[PDB]
Amino acid sequence: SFPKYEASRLSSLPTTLDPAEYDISSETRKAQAERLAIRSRLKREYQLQYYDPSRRGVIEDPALVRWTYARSANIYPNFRPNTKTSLLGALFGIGPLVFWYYVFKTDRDRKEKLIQEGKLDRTFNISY
Amino acid sequence: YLTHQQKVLRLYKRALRHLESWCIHRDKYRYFACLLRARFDEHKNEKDMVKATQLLREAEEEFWHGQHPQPYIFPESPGGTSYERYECYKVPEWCLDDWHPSEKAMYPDYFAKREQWKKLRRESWEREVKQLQEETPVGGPRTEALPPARKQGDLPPLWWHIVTRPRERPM
Amino acid sequence: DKRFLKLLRFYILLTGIPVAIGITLINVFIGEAELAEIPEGYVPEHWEYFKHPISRWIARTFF
Amino acid sequence: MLKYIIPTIMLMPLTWLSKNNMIWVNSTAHSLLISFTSLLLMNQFGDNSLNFSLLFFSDSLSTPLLILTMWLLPLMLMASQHHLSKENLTRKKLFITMLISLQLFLIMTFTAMELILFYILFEATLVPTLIIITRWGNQTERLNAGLYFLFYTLAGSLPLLVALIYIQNTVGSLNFLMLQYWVQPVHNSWSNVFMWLACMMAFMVKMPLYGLHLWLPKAHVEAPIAGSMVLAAVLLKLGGYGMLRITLILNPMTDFMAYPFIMLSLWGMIMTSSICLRQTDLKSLIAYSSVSHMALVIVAILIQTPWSYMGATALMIAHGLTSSMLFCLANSNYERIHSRTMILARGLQTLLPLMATWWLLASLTNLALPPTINLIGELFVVMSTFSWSNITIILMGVNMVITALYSLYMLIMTQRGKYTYHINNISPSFTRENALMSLHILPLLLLTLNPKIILGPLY
Amino acid sequence: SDAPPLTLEGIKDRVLYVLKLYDKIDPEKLSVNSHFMKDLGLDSLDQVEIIMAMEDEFGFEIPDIDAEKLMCPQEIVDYIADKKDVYE
Amino acid sequence: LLDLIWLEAILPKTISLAQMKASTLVTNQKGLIKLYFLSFLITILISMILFNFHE
Amino acid sequence: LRWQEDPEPEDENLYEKNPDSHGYDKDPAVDIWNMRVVFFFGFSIVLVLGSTFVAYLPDYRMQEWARREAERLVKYREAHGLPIMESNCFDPSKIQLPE
Amino acid sequence: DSWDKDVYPEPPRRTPAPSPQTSLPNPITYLTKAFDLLVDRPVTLVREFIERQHAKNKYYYYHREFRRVPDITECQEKDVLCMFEAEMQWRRDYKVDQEIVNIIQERLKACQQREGESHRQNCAKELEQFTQVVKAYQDRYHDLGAHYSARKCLAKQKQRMLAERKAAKEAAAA
Amino acid sequence: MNMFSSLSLVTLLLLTMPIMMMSFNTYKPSNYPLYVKTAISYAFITSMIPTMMFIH
Ligand SMILES: [Zn+2]
Repeated sequence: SFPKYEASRLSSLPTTLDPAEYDISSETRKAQAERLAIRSRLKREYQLQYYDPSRRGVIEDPALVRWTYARSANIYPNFRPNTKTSLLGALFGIGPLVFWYYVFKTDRDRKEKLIQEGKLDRTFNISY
Repeated sequence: YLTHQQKVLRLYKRALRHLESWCIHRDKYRYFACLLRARFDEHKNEKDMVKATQLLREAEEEFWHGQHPQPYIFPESPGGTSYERYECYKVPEWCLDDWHPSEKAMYPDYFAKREQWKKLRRESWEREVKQLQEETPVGGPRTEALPPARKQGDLPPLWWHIVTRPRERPM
Repeated sequence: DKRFLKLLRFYILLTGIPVAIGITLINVFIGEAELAEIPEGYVPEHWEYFKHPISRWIARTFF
Repeated sequence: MLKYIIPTIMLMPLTWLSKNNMIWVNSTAHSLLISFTSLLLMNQFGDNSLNFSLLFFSDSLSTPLLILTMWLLPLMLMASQHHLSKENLTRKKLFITMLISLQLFLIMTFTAMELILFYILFEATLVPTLIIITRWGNQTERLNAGLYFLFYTLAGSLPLLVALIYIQNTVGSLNFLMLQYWVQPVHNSWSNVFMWLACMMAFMVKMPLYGLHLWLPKAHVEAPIAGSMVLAAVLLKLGGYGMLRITLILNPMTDFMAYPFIMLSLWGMIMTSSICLRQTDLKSLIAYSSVSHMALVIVAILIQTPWSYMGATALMIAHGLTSSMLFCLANSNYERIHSRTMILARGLQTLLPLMATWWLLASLTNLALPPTINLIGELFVVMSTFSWSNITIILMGVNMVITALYSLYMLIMTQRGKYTYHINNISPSFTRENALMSLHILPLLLLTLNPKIILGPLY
Repeated sequence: SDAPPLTLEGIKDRVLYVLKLYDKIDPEKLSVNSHFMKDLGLDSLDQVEIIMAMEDEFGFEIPDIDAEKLMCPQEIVDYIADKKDVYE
Repeated sequence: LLDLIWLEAILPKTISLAQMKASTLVTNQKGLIKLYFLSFLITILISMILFNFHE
Repeated sequence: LRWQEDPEPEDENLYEKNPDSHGYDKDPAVDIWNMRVVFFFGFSIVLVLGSTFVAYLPDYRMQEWARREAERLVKYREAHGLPIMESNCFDPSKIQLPE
Repeated sequence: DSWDKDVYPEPPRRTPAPSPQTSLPNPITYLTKAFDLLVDRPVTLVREFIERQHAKNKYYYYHREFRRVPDITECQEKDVLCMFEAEMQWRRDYKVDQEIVNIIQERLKACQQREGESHRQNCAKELEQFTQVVKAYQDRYHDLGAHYSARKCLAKQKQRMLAERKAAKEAAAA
Repeated sequence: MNMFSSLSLVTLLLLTMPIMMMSFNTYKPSNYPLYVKTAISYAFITSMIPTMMFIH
């Protein structure tokens, strides 16, 4: 009758078809009410500076600073040379270089061999 | 979150809006608009909450299967053809502080009255901060709803950026 | 922004117009040179192998 | 070259002996006269180069680099006036002295006829550059950036010193004119393999080459505005100038030693261009775009074709004015919002109308919109690399697609959209900033009318 | 955009004009403050249809967060005035 | 993976790390005269037994 | 506190004290003279006159000469029936092959 | 008049005469007259005024000539003075030959446009002269590299002469 | 040809005239939309003269 919805990483599950929404218990209520507390608490701190009439500048957001830091300066100190990184670091770093080498080496060797034999057409080739 | 009442009303508005897209014509929409309303009446006053949530759960799946692939959307609503079209003309009020004095000479009445609003905001700021510190619990706000002005001569807390916002057709 | 564009326009034309007027006059009342065979026994200077007057002046004075 | 060396030196007495409130005016006014007189180097001849004396000579390759080098000193002094406003008087004059010294070592490097003289000056540029990055940077990472910029250059430079001295003992001279007539074919042996690496690794660390480029995202990002301009505009082109000169005495070994470096450069364009699509810092995005552009220069130089050498020279000049322009534009935002994150200030076209026109023009030249000299240089390389191998068109083509993506992603993210509500200190653009950008784009667009003066000796 | 500007009186007239055309509302007792639930014997489902007729009247959607919070024609008039910059 | 991890870990970091380790060994010295001079004796013997510097 | 340090100095707005500021300096007298040197030498001298000088370079790298010379040779070559261009750049009467 | 015809040949023109077969006036005929009076004539008056000024202050410029010097084949190894002049002469001849390939290419491009749809057969002579000059240019200047010089060009010529000389031995083998 | 060549280029140069006048501001605003329309309108008639010569 109604085919089941099968989500994906590029098509999220609709909220109206999400079973977790209908099963409303006390524990979720406190959780959902607790999340609104942090969100409401954060809003007031931002609003007491946004509406300040003597403030002229940029309201520094620690959430934004943590995002940039986690993306640039926090990578290496939290990296370990394990099997997953060593293999990924090899076929993404050295793999393509080796693949392209033989693709150009094979093509240039073939072209060079023809030119020596004189059977490669270069009749009007005077620009290189 | 949304109670069981809200989750049913919202499903009701969506169904008619998507039903309207399929029918197109006004007379044919009214026909199925009434039949759709009837299905929501025969279960209007169900007593068992479990059955009530069962009906809602089994109605959403029917709605998803029958939704129009390309529903009608208002021009200025999210996803519409005119959404955010005029955000490029909405300039904030603080940009006028940096106008050259020569430019302000062309609008003396406007900038003679703009200064009054600035003075009003500056004088009423300190009270607004007090009105929130005393009226807020020990830990912190548990909701985003602000309190009104509880006294005469005091403006509601946090009014500047909700009152002086750019017009929906700035130019 | 308007003020800057006025200054950019003013200073470019401050010396741009004389150059345009000056170049126009040189091409009308002096003109280019005529290609001719070198007279026998005459050694041209290094700035006589160029057509336009300004090119000749550049070679003679600086180069 | 004494008519340019000596006036540059006199900029030091001028700065120190001037009034306290006129150091920026006297330095900027006289640095523009030295630039004006630098056009006399354009007296080039089709057959022979200019050979002033036993020490200094100028040809069609070094001439455009000299003109660009002497044109940045005024621009660097304009860009540094603001962030050094509340600075001690003496330290401002020491800052100007470092820039003047850097120019002096640069106009003697591009004209040094003897290679060892080129090496001493090629290395002398580290000192003032290191001091500028480390003393007048703004972040904590400026100290760690100087060490990378110092030891990457020295790691490959010292092997070059040994190789040059070996050549003089064998050949008998390092004068570049002599090496045009006494050069001999390089016999293929394990000994000559390492002389090729030593003679070329110093210059490929400064381009930079992909893999050895880790020093650039630090130095360019962490330097002051003046440091970034010269770092990306004239100092990345020492590697290009050196290779164009040292490759004379490395034939025919370059025909098979160039493979590992061509693959790194060809595949490095795509890696570095892709990195730009996911950069949170605006100044880091511009730095990674230099690595991608300088990889085409490396490929053009190593394949040794007349078209590639013409293309490489144009690309170096074009990238000098475009990268410098982008650094200035990003700094203009930095001096207002005091941050480098690209997503902090958005929708700046509704607040700074005329500053969004410079962003558009800078981006269009970056993505090689014809007939800008960026496209002329990048086009000549693709034509030559096609004859080298038809398959390189795939890699060059994909890099063009990605280049337009991040060039416009930078434009859309910062200029278009909705402005950040809480940022209310975005004041109108100053005449200094508007003139600073206008002295970048206008020369860059005027050279399209007469491109032959930036096309190098092979023209 | 060349369209006539709205007015508080104009908005009020059109808001009531639609209600006068709703069968379950008797025009005799229809007033600018007639509560839909407590003064006209209407349920929420009918109140949803009222909003669906106001937005199709002025051609702009009212979010369900605010649609289910207006319980009087005067409130609807105020809501449109706020969202269209109507002041006099 | 490449620009921030491996390209750093195959040249700058590993070379830098080795020099730090080599510095601790050379400098971590107890300061005792008895043990410095005992090292001179080992150098003199090795110079004669292994490397034959005395001929 | 961990030490005695000055508070962060709020960024000074150059337009508050001088709405006619060009952005070069705080002193109105110095600021105006800084804009004139940059705009005069930068634009009125280096660019406008530099472009004119470059436009009239004396036959940069003898490209107009080469075209003019090639016209003379082609006229001579076809008039006397000789090949327009030879495939040997050097006269073989002065070359000695290895064996 | 402004260019020698021999180097830049131009076949004689053949303009068909008008043969009207209609009563309606030809708009082009009126525009041709209206253009001559309003555009061509006022332009000529200005040009005559300017050309009169030139004749008052006439002066000449000459075409530089380079006398021949010994080529690279006559220079002792590692003799910079003799190699230098031999090298400069080679570079001047390289430029001249580049312009020759341009002159012949311009002929072939002018012929194709001039001959319209019959270019396939009427430009045979222009094409052949282009196929020969290109072959000559390719032999003496192709594959030298970015660092081309007289020594490498000579090295290329001698290698080819060896192949040509070796072709005779295996050609006159019967 | 004296006319076919001239009128063929004037069509292209005419379209560039409003661009040049809007850089050095040797014009007046509030009429620019009507200025661009006229240039296109006049560029259409000038381009038919070459076209008629082709049809003939
Ligand atoms: Zn700042």
